[PDB]
Parts: sequence; C-alpha cells; structure tokens
Amino acid sequence: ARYLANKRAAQAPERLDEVFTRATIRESTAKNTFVPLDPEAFVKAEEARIKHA
Amino acid sequence: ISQKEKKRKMKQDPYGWAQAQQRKAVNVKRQAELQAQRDAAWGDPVKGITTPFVESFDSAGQASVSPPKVEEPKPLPTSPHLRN
Amino acid sequence: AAATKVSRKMFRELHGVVVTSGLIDKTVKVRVGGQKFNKFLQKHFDDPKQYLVHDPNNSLRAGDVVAIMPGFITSKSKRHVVKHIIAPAGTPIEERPPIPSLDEL
Amino acid sequence: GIQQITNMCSHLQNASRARLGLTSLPNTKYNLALALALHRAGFISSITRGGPHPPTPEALMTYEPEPVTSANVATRRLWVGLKYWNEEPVLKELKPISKPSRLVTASLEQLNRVARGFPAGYMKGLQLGECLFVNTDRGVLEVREAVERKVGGLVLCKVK
Amino acid sequence: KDRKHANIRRCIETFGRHITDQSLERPTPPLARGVEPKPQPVRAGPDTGSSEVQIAILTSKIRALSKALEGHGGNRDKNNKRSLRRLCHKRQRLLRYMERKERGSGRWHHMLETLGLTPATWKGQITL
RNA sequence: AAGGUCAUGGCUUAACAAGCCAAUAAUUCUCUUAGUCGAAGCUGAAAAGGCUGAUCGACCACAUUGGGAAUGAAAAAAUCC
RNA sequence: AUAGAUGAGUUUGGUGAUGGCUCUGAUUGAACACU
Ligand SMILES: [Mg+2]
Ligand SMILES: [Mg+2]
Ligand SMILES: [Mg+2]
Ligand SMILES: [Mg+2]
Repeated sequence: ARYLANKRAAQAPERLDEVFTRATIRESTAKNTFVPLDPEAFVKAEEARIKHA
Repeated sequence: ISQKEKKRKMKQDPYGWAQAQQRKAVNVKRQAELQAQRDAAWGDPVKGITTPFVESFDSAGQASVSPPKVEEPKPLPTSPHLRN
Repeated sequence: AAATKVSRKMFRELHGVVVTSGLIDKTVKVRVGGQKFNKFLQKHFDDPKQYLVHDPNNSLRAGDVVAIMPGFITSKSKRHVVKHIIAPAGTPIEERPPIPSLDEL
Repeated sequence: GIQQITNMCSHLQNASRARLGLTSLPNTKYNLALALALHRAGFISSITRGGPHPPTPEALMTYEPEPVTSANVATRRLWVGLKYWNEEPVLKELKPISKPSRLVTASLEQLNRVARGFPAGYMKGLQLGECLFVNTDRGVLEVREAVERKVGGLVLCKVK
Repeated sequence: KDRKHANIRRCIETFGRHITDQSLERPTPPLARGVEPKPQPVRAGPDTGSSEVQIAILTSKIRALSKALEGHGGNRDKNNKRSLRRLCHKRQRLLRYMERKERGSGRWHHMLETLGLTPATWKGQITL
C-alpha cells in the first residue's frame, strides 16, 4: 500500500488550476535539447576547402 | 610480521629457512634482469631514443648524413623541396 | 545424484580498462569504477578498484576496455571473469582468440 | 555538471542586483531544467533559447528560434526575463546548497521537515518567501512539489 | 627561426593526419563493440592540430633548446631550465592523452618509432 | 596436472612462469597515554553533538611477577608444572 | 518529539571592530567548612 500510494503520486497529473494559469513556454525551448549533426555538414566542408585554398 | 617473529621463525627451523631464501634469491635475480632490461627500454625523459628523424632537425632536413663523432655518419631523412 | 554442478548464476557486469597483461598466464589486471560515501563530510569520493581477471584464451591486451563479472572463482586472488571486449586496443577483436561464453567455462 | 548550476545561481544574483531586464545563460539541459522551475515557480518572466544577442523585446514569446545543430550549438544561449516589483527584485537571492565539492541529497522525510520550516540534515527550514529546488528523477521540482510527489533527491539551491 | 618554421612544415608533412590516413595501413583506432564506420566531412585544410603534429613540434623545440643548454655556457642559462621543463611537461600531457585516445592505433606507433619517444617521456614524472 | 574438500581457496604437492601488494608509509620501529562499548551515567536547542567509561548489560584481559603444557565435547580454571 | 536555538562584566581620551578571560544554566560514585 505504501508503495502504490507513493508511485501513484509521483506519476499524477498536474492540477487544473496550475495548467490554466501558468504562462506558456514554447516547446521549441522547453523540449528541444537534442543537438543533431548539421545536415549541411558535408556541403559546408566542401565549400570551406575551396575558400581556404 | 614483527621482528620478534622473524628471528623466532628462523630459529625453529634453521635449514628450512635457508631453502626458502635460496628460492627467493632465484626470483630476486630473475627480477633484477627484467628490470635492467626494462630500464634500458625506459629511455631518457628528454631525449628518449634519438632517431635519424630527430637528428634531421638540426639541419631542417637539409643534411644527408649526420655529423661524425666514436659515432658514425648515418643517413638522415631529408626535405630538399623546402626553401627559405 | 552424486554430481555437484556449479551454481551457474549471473552476477553484475562492470566496465573497466585493462591495466597489465602478459605478465602472468590467463590473467590481467582490470581497473573498474566505484564510489565510497564519506559519512563525516557527507559526500562521495571516487573509489576505483583494480582486480585480477580471468582471461582463459589470453585474448586481452593492455589498454583494452572489457566487461567483467564477479563470482567466477578461479584462484586465490581471481574472482572476476571477462564477459566480452567493449573497445579493443592495438588490433581488432576478430584478430584475437575468441572469449568463451560463461556456459562453456 | 553541478558547477553550471552554481554559475547560473550567482549570475542571476548579479543580474538582479544590477536591475537588468534581460540576462543570458549557457544553453544546457541542466540550466534549462532549473530555469523552467524558476519560471514555473514565478521567479522569472520568460525563457527563450537564442543567439549571442537578445531577441526582440516586444515579440519575445512569438520569437522563432532557429533549430539547434552542431553548426550553431556553440553560440546558443538561454535568455531569461527578470522581474522587479515594488522597487525590489523578485529573484533577489539564489543560494546554492549542493556544490561541485559536495552533492547534498535529501530524503522524503527531510524535505517534509524542511517544508514546514524545521532544519533537517544540512538544509534549514524554509521561511516566508523562501523556496527550495530539488533535482529528482521526476525533474527539477520545488520542495513542496517534491513532497507532494513523495520523492527525494539532490538539493540545488534556496531561492529567497 | 628559419629552421624552426621549416621543421614545423616537416612535422605537418610527416605526421599530418591528412597524410597518414593514406600512408599507414591502420591509422585510425580499431572500432568498438557495435560501432560502425560512417563517412565524415573532409578537412578544409591541412592537419596542424592533431596530437601527433603537436608532439612532433614539441620534440623539435626540446632538441633545439636542450642542445643550447648543453652548448658552451649553457649551464649559465638558468631561466630556460624552466622552458625545457615546460616543453617536456606539455609533451607528456599530449602523449598521455593520445595513448588512451588512440588505443594502440598504427598512427600512434608511427609517431613513437619515428620520433623515438620512449615510455620515460610520458609514463611517470619528468623531474629536471 | 594431481590430491584434498559438502564446496571453495598453494589448503597440500610436483613441474614451469616472475609474479602479487604498495608507491600519497604498504611494512616496520621507538616514545607517551588508555581496559573497550551502549540514549549506561552527566550535559547541549541542535550537529555521524561533547565528556565519562561508577553502579546495570556486552566484550577483552588478569588472579604476586615471568616462562609453559596436559586433561577435556569445549580452557571457558582463583587448577596443574 | 513541531518549540528548540537568547545573554552579561571586562582593553580605549572616546567610537566601532577583533579577540581572550570571567559570570549567568545543568550536574558529580565528590571532598572540605559551618550545620
Ligand atoms: Mg566525482
Ligand atoms: Mg653573466
Ligand atoms: Mg592502565
Ligand atoms: Mg588612542
């Protein structure tokens, strides 16, 4: 019983009055932590070689 | 073990103690050879093992053979394409 | 009935680096991680431990990253066994003698 | 690591002491976790990932940040809007508790005691206005959000 | 100074990673478990910053300086006894990093055999 | 490799290898002091609090000092030499 | 166990600090003096 009660609370939904009152944070900033490789990493590297030469 | 147990131990069995040290002397001898062989490969912390390429620094790869002297003039790697 | 088979149990898996090799046969020193808690300062300190691991086929080289498992008693000081190589050192894995599975050992 | 959170705490103190309307922070998931909790607690006004220059002040929420890739990850920064009410900063003090030299962890019963203003462990009881942020497996939470979810974890800093 | 900057061109031409990728048989370190080789962008210029080049450049400076401290009146130069110690400790750190980073790659052995760098140069403590 | 073991371990033995632990004192030695511990006693608002180590319980040691063995299921004696 | 956290005298021509000392609280397998 002590385990179910504690596990239920840690995975409970936020309060409604907390949802309809808290300001908005764009998901582009609050969830985009992953940093992928530059898709143009190969094109840029080929242009940087020409400019450096 | 303490020093009292040392003398006491070797006093009980004088002969058995002697045999134990004869075998230890064999490994202490073999271990001294491997050290002298590893210290040689250790080298110098500044020079290590002077190679013909390191010797070519003195002339910037322009000399074909190292200076003599005892020593012997050995060929060195060169970079004749480099200018000033 | 009269056959006393080994336990054949699987213990935890630790990742570490091989510190020494070739000095003794079928044995290498592996450095693993750890952390001991100081109760007076109330903090953790790095507590790395170096064990002697069992290399049956002599397939490990110094500087190699391997995964070891305890509970495999082979000698007085050897209670760990190599599970598999994470990152080889010097030569590829396929160019070394294979590591037997725990079932084979 | 915890050193970045310690730099984020002392920097926000200096930005509020200087009465700056904006302030930048290094762009890391750890700093973003604490900033979201400060914003969720109402201590800061905004959070926006951007470049080395602050976005347009008026169009701050509708700002369109470019995707973060390896070609610009080195120049990204988190821009924080600071609050000042009644000629006083809303984020006056940010005192860290767990430091690089020692990570202080609290249990659920210690947080229950610190929430009502009673010392427990290396922490002290909370008074009127003070807040405490704990880094738990459920994210960076406020001590009263942690005891509600019944979890402990690493104590980050006490916000006066 | 003319030979100093001419030697720097020799180190970049000999140990330059842009040249050893094709000169050596197995320059890169052996792959790990599960890791597979993927193509990466080409270099926009010569390799002048790899640990091999830096360790080679430091070797040329250590010789030019250690050879001047051993010459006539070299013992009277007390200030540059720190410079030699500072060059050996800078090379010790790069050798100590490249040792674990390269995991015994053919590119690591080429540097040692060519420059004559023995374990004494990075293993323990350099006391001068 | 063999023996031993409920089993494990140079635990034991033969033959080989030169290792293993440590490098900031592992190891060893000298001097000074002390029986150890407990919400057992006293004390502080409190700290892995401080102090003590009476009466109580647990443990260690001793029986004028030093040097020893046997008996016995077991030394665990104010025994014995 | 959620009530539990306190001071005072004393350096200086004077002021603010620093820093000890002493007193205020509780106690003893206590001793001594007067009872
Ligand atoms: Mg650490
Ligand atoms: Mg002079
Ligand atoms: Mg005594
Ligand atoms: Mg005066």
